[PDB]
Amino acid sequence: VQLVQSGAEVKKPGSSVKVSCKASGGTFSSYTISWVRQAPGQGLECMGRIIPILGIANYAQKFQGRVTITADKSTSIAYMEVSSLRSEDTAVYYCATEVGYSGYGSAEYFNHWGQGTPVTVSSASTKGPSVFPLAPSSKSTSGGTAALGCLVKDYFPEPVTVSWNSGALTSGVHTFPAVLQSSGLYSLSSVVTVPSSSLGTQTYICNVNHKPSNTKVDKRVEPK
Amino acid sequence: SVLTQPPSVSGAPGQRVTISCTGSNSNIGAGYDVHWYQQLPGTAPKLLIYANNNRPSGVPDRFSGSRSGTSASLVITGLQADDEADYYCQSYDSSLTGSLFGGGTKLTVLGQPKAAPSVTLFPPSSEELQANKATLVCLISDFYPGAVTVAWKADSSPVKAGVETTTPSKQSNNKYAASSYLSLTPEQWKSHRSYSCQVTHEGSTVEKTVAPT
Amino acid sequence: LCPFGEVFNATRFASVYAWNRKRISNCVADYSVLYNSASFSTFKCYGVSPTKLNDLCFTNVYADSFVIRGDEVRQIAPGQTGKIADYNYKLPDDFTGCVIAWNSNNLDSKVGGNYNYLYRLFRKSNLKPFERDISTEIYQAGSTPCNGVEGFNCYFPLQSYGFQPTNGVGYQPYRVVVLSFELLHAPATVCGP
Repeated sequence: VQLVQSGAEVKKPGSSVKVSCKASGGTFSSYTISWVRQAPGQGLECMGRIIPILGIANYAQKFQGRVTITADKSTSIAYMEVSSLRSEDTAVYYCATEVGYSGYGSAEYFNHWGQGTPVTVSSASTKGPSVFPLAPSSKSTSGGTAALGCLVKDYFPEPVTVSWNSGALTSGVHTFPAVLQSSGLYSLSSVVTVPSSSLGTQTYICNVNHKPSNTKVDKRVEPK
Repeated sequence: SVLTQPPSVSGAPGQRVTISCTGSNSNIGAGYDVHWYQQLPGTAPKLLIYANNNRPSGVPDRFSGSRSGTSASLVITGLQADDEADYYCQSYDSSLTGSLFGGGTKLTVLGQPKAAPSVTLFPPSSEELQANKATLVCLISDFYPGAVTVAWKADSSPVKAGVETTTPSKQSNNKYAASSYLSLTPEQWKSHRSYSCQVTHEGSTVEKTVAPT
Repeated sequence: LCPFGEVFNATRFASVYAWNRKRISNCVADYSVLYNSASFSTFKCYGVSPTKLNDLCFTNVYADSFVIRGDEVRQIAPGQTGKIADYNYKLPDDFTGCVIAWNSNNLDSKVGGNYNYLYRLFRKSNLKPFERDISTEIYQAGSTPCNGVEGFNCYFPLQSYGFQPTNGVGYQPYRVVVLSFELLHAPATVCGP
């Protein structure tokens, strides 16, 4: 998309985080830089602005000392930082270029938006997933078609991936979005739909990679 | 003050659709213009309309804007399925001394094949029970519309604690998928003779049941 | 009851190049409580009776607030020229309304400077009455290409006021409010006491 921000970020309560923004479709030229925040399932809120050429920063009242935005015209990059992170400040933070015009009711509009960098604040230290097999009950699923899967459990942070049989198995493979638990750890399930005749013959292994925890797990799913 | 938007509006393919953006005298009440953005789920917002009656090259011809007093309207004449998204309006507020957004509106194009859910239930594996943990898994897929309710029952009795369900999210085929997890202790799993997951969707209610045996 | 005080006793004011306007309708504007303060050094009205200020009905009443230097308040009047009047805020020759200003050095000035307040220094044409220009585009002076980057004859249209407690009253910050009255063919939303 239109400006390139940093990668995802996961932080503990009380930490501070700094994010970056670079330009696509432009060269930061005469564009004011804004920061807008989208809480989970919530509307957009603009917290800050930076004038690259003049190096003058204006922040919204809901902004406190906590948010501080700077920008280098030479480097072509723009930055923002937050301190004293808490549960509240979990969102996709956007950097966007403001545009102005001359007119009677002039109001700035954002023509270019970054990719979004989602910052998550949790007390959950990184943990590996527990992958248990979901044995197929050939008679309790479709006639002649079985449903077997894997249960990734208790993993933080969220990035995780599941491929069946080293990626050779794709049909019937439907992975489900992980859920967030009262503990703060994630858990998902990936099931596949296969013929019952191949249950005793074909071998089935889900391949899970939890890149944050650097954990790879292979588990065979055999019938009971 | 703030800008107010319909939380949700539904439209049929080909119909006109009118999304509102009303503000007090602090923002839209003065000359301050309104600006509209289209934002697909998971994508960064993109400018849709600036100055209300102007759209950047790349915004199709059916999007328009109008103003009359302290209100503002985004119109989609020939509604298409490519319009399912969030829509926010943006203007300036004098009391805020800054730009201001609206609540947003989700536009659901009501032109899709209604589909019944595919519920699949899994009992706690024997490997997990050794970990002093028991988890039931209720997979729901290929159901439209996306709104669904999940009720668990042990021995036909309603559940109370320990239930967590995900939010229906569209799949690759434009239908929706959701997951429900009943976390139990090993003693509770084997104590009850049958645990059941029940999923109601547009009157149709589907049930699956597992047993410790 | 008309809430005029909120714009006068506001925490933060806008920049002159991007002034803030607030409509004030459906209220009863008792201007007698506005003359209370002696703090408004420059209070001038244009086109209104001296006594009927509180005894008049107006369809609409707008407010326009911003911050400029003390010597530029003379430019907040019909038929004026200069950097503020041609490039930032222009009243019409037939203006109907008052103009209030007051010293805010005690608030809008920082040890070292408060450069957050800006003014437009370059513009090709003059601003039409009540037209706002917030274009942060490089100003081309003559025929030198800018490529969206500063250079010869290519300058950023905005510039910053350097407000410091140590500056002279002519260069100190002043907070301006331009109450502009409107009489339209419609029931008056704003009527005085």
